[PDB]
Amino acid sequence: FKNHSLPLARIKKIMKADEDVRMISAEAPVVFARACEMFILELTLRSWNHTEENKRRTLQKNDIAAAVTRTDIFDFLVDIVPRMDREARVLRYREKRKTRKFEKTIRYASRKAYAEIRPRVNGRF
Amino acid sequence: DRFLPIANVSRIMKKALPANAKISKDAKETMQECVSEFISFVTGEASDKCQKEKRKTINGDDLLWAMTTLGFEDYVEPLKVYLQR
DNA sequence: CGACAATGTGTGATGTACGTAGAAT
DNA sequence: GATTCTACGTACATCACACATTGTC
Repeated sequence: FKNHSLPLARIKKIMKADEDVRMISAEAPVVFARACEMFILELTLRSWNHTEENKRRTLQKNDIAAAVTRTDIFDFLVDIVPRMDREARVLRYREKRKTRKFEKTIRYASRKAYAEIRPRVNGRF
Repeated sequence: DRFLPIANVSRIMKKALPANAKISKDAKETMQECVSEFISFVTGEASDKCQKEKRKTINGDDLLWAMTTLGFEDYVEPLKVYLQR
């Protein structure tokens, strides 16, 4: 029912790469789980149309590249595949892509101190 | 650690494809990179809205407003249903 | 407005589900 | 080159609870 497909902790890590992110609700990873799933589904089908257009039974990277270049909703991907406001936001996204921190960063060191102090059984609180 | 796990992504791709179909490994890698970049895309937009609305906690409605702003409209409504917990 | 109250989320350690890495088909 | 299969070996999920967060007053 709510034992999810992909890991939520990984979605949180990917989110925390943005420095403009302080607190993440529990709703957000669960939403992104199915959001990413539906994204995979749409993109895979859009690429499979091109694979069928080449009479092939295997999905290769060039199929996904063609699917990316055909539709504008995936314009943000053009920089990652071998090939009036929303576009400016896409370039803002590109600039933010360079500034990603995957290092363990503490934001509320008070919570950290309490966690160093809290009583833990088997590592759990 | 910079992308989503590949086994789950590939299984999701398989769920979209017939049993006779096959998936290149390069395609799997490209797909996982694409989904992680989509996550960071939507997260940046949600953070933009939350800064503009003087909020510090990121909620589901923020994510959906971002996704709507980003053109993934047809995603939103079933995700609205998924929200109910 | 900016304070009240109530709702809610960051933070580490660890067992153990689960993804990963190779050969073989 | 791409799938199955088995056994490792990693990183996910889980916990309680002091105060950050929210929107409402």
